[PDB]
Amino acid sequence: KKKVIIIGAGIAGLKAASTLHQNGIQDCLVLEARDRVGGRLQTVTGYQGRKYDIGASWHHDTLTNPLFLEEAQLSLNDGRTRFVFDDDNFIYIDEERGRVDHDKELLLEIVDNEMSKFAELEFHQHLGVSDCSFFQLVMKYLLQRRQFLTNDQIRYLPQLCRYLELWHGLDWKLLSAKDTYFGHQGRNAFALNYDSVVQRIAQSFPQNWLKLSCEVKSITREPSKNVTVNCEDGTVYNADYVIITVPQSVLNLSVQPEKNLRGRIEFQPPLKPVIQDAFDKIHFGALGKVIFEFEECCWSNESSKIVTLANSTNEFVEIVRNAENLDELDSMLERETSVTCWSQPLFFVNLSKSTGVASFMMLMQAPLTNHIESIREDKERLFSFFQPVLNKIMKCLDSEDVIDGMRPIENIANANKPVLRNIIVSNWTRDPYSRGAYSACFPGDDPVDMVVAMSNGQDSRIRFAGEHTIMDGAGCAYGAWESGRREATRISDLLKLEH
Amino acid sequence: SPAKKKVIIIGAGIAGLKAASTLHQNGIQDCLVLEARDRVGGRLQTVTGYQGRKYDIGASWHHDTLTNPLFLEEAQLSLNDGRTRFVFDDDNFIYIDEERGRVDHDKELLLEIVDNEMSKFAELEFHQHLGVSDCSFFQLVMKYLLQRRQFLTNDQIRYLPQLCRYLELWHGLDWKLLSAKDTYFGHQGRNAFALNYDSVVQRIAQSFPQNWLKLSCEVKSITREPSKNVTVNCEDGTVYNADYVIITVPQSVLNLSVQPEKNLRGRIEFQPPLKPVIQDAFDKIHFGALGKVIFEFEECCWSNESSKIVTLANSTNEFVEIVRNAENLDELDSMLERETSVTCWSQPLFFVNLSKSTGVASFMMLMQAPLTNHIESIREDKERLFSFFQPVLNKIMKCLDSEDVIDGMRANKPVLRNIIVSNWTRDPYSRGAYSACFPGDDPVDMVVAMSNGQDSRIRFAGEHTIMDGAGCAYGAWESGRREATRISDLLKLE
Ligand SMILES: Cc1cc2nc3c(=O)[nH]c(=O)nc-3n(C[C@H](O)[C@H](O)[C@H](O)COP(=O)(O)OP(=O)(O)OC[C@H]3O[C@@H](n4cnc5c(N)ncnc54)[C@H](O)[C@@H]3O)c2cc1C
Ligand SMILES: Cc1cc2nc3c(=O)[nH]c(=O)nc-3n(C[C@H](O)[C@H](O)[C@H](O)COP(=O)(O)OP(=O)(O)OC[C@H]3O[C@@H](n4cnc5c(N)ncnc54)[C@H](O)[C@@H]3O)c2cc1C
Repeated sequence: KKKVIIIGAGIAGLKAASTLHQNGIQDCLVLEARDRVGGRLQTVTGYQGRKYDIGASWHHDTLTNPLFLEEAQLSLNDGRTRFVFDDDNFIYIDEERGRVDHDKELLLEIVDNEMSKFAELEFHQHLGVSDCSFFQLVMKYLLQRRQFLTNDQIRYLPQLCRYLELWHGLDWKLLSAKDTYFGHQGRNAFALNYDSVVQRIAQSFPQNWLKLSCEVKSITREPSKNVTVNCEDGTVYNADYVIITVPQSVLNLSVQPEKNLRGRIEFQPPLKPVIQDAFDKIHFGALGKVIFEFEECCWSNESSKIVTLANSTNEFVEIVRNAENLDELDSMLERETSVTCWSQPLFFVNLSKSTGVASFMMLMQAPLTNHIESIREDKERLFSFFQPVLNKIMKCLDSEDVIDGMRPIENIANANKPVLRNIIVSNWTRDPYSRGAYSACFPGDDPVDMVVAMSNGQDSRIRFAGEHTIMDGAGCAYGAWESGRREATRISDLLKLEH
Repeated sequence: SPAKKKVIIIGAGIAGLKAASTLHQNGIQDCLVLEARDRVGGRLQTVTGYQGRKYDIGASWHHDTLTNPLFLEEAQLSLNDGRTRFVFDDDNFIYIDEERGRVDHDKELLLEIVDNEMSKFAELEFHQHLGVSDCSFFQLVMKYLLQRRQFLTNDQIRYLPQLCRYLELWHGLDWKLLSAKDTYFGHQGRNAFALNYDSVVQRIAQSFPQNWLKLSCEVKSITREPSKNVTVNCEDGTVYNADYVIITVPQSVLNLSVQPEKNLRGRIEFQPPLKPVIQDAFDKIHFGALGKVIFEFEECCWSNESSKIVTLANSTNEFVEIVRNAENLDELDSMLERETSVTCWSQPLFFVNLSKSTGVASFMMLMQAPLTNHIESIREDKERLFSFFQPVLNKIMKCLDSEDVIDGMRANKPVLRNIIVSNWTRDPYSRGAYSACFPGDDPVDMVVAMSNGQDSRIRFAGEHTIMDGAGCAYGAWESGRREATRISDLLKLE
């Protein structure tokens, strides 16, 4: 009945669909478990109708990002604003000291930069002589260059350098040192509606292809030459080619016990060892977001990029200055509970400077993400948890402590203080169809394995797409976008030529 | 007749000095170090100015401190003796335009950010891609502005190209004379300003026999007697015989050997003449002209926010318009040809505010070719030099919170006392600053031909003879250790 069956309506699947149609292919489906398309691309609506991407937000690597370039071309022709370049000079804030960025005496940006070259040198042409954690790597550096670092640099640099946790959605003790640093192919463009991208692509093929709320439970590959696919409601579709775009975290269920897990797909035959071993190669991080909606901007718009540093100690400096080796240090750190807003770095996007909106989009990482998404409906607790970083920010930005206005209550002498009107939090680590943000690396991981395993397919019939099945743009919206065109063309020409 | 020697080293720069040090280290004797100037150090020279203030008029920094074998050694000493030999002086750059004043870390221009994107663009352009032609740095920037114009503001298109040019002060070349392929190179970590590089020179010089050193002897020729012997002739008539010789004269001096006329100061006559691999290599690598000008002030009466300051060369909104309307690089080159004298604003200038990094109320300024040649040529006319750098000097004071500079070369106003100027381009045993690439140059040819010697006995060392640390003091050093080690080993097999 069906030529190709695309599982998942994220951008990978939506692209694969747009293409198949672009190549005259007919009778193809798109089975999406959620009741909406977009997958990890979702724009929501808050106070006074403001819109925010709770999922993906940027076009990364604008110098090579092909999806972005398509968008740029569209904007050249119709003048419609689709994105904005929000790269800015980062403001770094420490609870006690305050702003530690562009410091005439701390010069953290320079050492961080060195820190970066050091890491490159440690793994350059070595085959990864034992991979450690970003945390360990940072320690090695501090030890090896202390003779050339002041006290304040040994104390703060490691905290500032953790902003990289918000790029992987992983804390520095869980993240791989070998993958921490990666290529940044040019500036980033804040998408002004990734939902426009999702919207455009979904409307580039027969709407009657989309089947929302279709949980796919099992995929069968009868050597006969067809592929049996059964959604959850008991329906069944027969197809020649199948493009599975579910997320790595989800797919990683097909290789475990308990087939009653939400989303899990039963494969018949079972995924060859290559694929199943790929999963031991690690994956899935947990980048999260909290949107803070204020009545109006009443703070300085010096920068659109603000990062709060996790608390540090002079007791740390002393331990670096006295350790005699990695072992004595790796141990002398036996020094030392209660997670607070100052227990990890937090990345704040000041939307006022960049998009004229009085809100802040904050990014968070594991293990914090899952705990905060857990209390997403408890506005009061969320406000109490972040109130201190928020006020520290407002202070540093020539403003005042935040007033809680989420409950409809109007006052007048508060037109000079920032009034918080609402909080929106993501829910990716708890949504069964995502179970996390995107692929990431634990010390010892190796992405190539999975990319190859995935791009080589289960066979000539069962293929794969998604931010986890490609090398360029891995984990990014465009990476997923291209992986969708890939499998799509590999099946397309393989049909036009047929007959 | 000619005194016998095991090894003869030509040149007492850091290369020859280290090569000799290594030799005396591996127990070799009857060696000689022939140097044309009345001093050792070569391109490393510390001079004296107002009040006894000292400055390096040649090399100043230890580059790539994460892997600099020379630096590491220096830092090891300071770990014991506890004395200060250097100071990490990297800092956030302050960029100054004539009209607009400071343009660094500006929330609207974000120049440093687009600058970062441009180098990435350059990396994506040549890295991994074979066959791509070379072109000039200037051409590379124009191409970038062309391809990314839809994503840049008018002021970025205007100021970025001028901000990118600080790289001219890393090569000693104007962006039109500089090879795009060689413009960007890795920096293995922070830089360390040596507080007197002469202390490095001295320490190495004193690590071997004094009698080994012969200053003021200008070597004029080297000959290979096809039978384990090399003849060297100082101009003072003396003649020496050696088993080995390590030639360390600058690439620019050595270049004089492949041309007819033996009466040029520094030129060495080779018999047999240098092999064609060596000769032909001079066509694929050239020489840069980085220069220095020291501005000594009475006292420091200016802001010490940073020790790094770069004055941008003038730009015009007309340029932005041309970039906006150009159809391609072809039309842009055409429109750009929109045609008077050279001023302190005709090219970027790089100033080191020594006040902040050393406490000394002076400015160390770097310049590039062609400006360096014109400035060093009139380096004796102190009045003309002040009139030249006055507008720019003032502007700095303004941006740094102070008044115009006062000429005091004979309360809250900065008073200029002395102006020192480098002389590397006019010096016969220098003839320029250091190895550099014009578009098309393949530096590997020279490095290969050099480290493989003229033959088993005629060897070469110097900053232009090695890959890692090429053009650097520590590379010259390593090349010195290289040649000496090889020889020791050979002289060890008796
Ligand atoms: C907080 C956060 C921020 C991010 N920010 C950025 C950014 O700034 N820039 C960037 O480039 N990328 C960003 N990303 C990553 C980007 O969102 C993803 O790479 C991309 O959306 C993945 O697309 P996909 O099509 O592969 O998968 P989705 O993850 O799009 O998966 C496709 C669909 O599969 C469906 N599905 C799953 N299981 C089943 C099943 N059993 N049956 C049927 N359907 C099923 C899902 O419900 C989903 O809709 C971010 C991600 C997160 C979580
Ligand atoms: C203005 C300027 C700034 C610089 N700044 C830096 C910096 O910040 N950091 C850095 O790492 N590098 C810097 N350099 C480069 C550094 O100075 C050189 O890499 C290094 O000093 C070259 O050493 P060398 O031993 O090869 O040659 P020298 O240049 O050491 O040459 C060797 C010797 O040969 C002698 N000689 C020449 N001809 C004859 C002859 N016929 N007979 C006898 N002797 C002869 C010369 O007098 C000279 O002393 C700078 C150079 C210049 C010009």
